[PDB]
Amino acid sequence: MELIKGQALFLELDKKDFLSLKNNDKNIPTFAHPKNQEKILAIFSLPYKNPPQNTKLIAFYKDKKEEIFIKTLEGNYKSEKLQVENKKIFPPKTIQERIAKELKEANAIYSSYTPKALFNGAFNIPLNSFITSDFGKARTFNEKVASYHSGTDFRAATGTPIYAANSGVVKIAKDRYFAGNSVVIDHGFGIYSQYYHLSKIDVKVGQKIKKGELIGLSGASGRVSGPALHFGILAGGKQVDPLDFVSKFNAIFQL
Amino acid sequence: MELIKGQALFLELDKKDFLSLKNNDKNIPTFAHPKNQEKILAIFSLPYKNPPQNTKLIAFYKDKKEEIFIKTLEGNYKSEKLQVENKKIFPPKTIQERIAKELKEANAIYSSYTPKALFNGAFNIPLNSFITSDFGKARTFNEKVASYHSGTDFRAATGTPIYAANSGVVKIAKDRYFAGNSVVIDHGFGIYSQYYHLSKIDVKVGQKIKKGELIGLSGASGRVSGPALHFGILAGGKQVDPLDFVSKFNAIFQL
Ligand SMILES: CC(=O)N[C@@H](CCN(CC(=O)O)CC1CCCC1)C(=O)N[C@H](C)C(=O)NO
Ligand SMILES: [Zn+2]
Ligand SMILES: [Zn+2]
Repeated sequence: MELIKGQALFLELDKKDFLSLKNNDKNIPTFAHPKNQEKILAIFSLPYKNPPQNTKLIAFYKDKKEEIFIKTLEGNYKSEKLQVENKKIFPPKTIQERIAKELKEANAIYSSYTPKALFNGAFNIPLNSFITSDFGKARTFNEKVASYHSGTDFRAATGTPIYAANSGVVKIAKDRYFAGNSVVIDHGFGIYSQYYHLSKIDVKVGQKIKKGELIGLSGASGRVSGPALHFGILAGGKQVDPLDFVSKFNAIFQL
Repeated sequence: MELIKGQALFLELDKKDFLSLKNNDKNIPTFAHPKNQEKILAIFSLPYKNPPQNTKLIAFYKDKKEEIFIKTLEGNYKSEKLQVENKKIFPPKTIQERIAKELKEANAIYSSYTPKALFNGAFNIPLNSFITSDFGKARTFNEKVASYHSGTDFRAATGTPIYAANSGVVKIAKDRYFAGNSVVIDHGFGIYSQYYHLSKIDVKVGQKIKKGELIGLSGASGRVSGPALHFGILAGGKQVDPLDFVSKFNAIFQL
């Protein structure tokens, strides 16, 4: 198989006699196929930065091993150079401390795996406008990816209502240094939707949210150049192409 | 405060001048807050069956009492009314003796309270699969709750490796009537994890186990309808929603 970096892929495996699915030592979780009682699914994602050329995954059964080979692909992401870089411009300590705490908090959440579906059907798009900045916009240096765009931005004037893309549990609902007013929902199975740069948060941590419920209002808060809604999906442990993911997910799960 | 039956809640209290926290007559133990040195914690659990509508706790300090009110919610559990062709006759006499003796042994263990932490940070789920039968699915013969599912079952084919959810000391590691092959671990502070219906046990009573370590193999043993791993948590003296509890626990104790 093949896969563009920063994308997720839904793997299908036989349910019967299945023990585990592994990428080296790291285990990869499995969930039931919705339309086929004899199958299970697993999500595999390639990081945007520094992917391997190739992945070999092993599905272990009672009676056999099934190898799965996945070649990384570069894709057609847009990319610009940078002309200066090295141990430069950090913030004040209590601000580094803020940056550090929030990273830790976020990583704890994205590491967590809720082993049931908190979603309800297909993902919807969080609002009905148009993309102004695509997933995977890179910035490069030493021919390496210095940074990339880890979600997709939708055009939004300040104050535009923003609806949960699917059902779930709110894990984050506060102001953060980079993302600004942030909401993050757990949908189950390590799948997380992200809504950043809001002007107003209308949910709180722990709250169960349904698909199409209002989570807040768009803004320009946090590290961003203007008002816009930033939409992200983390799955299989990584940030991946949100519209690509949604499209893959809904292929399997649409009710 | 509000709490759903069959859930645990972490109460935070001022450390200094604290003498005692009580629910009527019974004392509720307390342990240190892991981050904030000025605070202590307690765990309060409502039973699933026959909770009171309301609970009032007093925290006694040197110079004041402090009331904590907790109102029981019914929550949203699944529930199938029970046909009664006759809720009448029992199983044999040395078998009833088996049942009674094992119940007596388990209560001894669950009544204990080890006053220090045996865990090591956050809990993991004991394996990377999906839920096939949730906690709190009840069977309601007429108007009372006859029985309910006291843990959560994960899809597992017979032979699936099962890992300790946190570090601890093994208290039970043997075949019991209803649970089948059973491992139960003391994590400290009266928190116990449960692993039932196993096909093979790989630990001994009294053994020190580390989080992520192999405890045994999944199975179909005991009172269960097919292969599966059943995962439970006891805390505050009652069986509580184990994914909810894990999530609450990790929020405080994650390293
Ligand atoms: C990668 C990512 O998801 N970036 C986000 C927030 C940052 N944070 C992620 C999280 O905490 O979930 C991680 C930080 C990395 C180093 C320290 C913490 C963001 O605001 N992206 C750009 C600017 C944007 O949104 N353009 O529109
Ligand atoms: Zn963006
Ligand atoms: Zn069970």
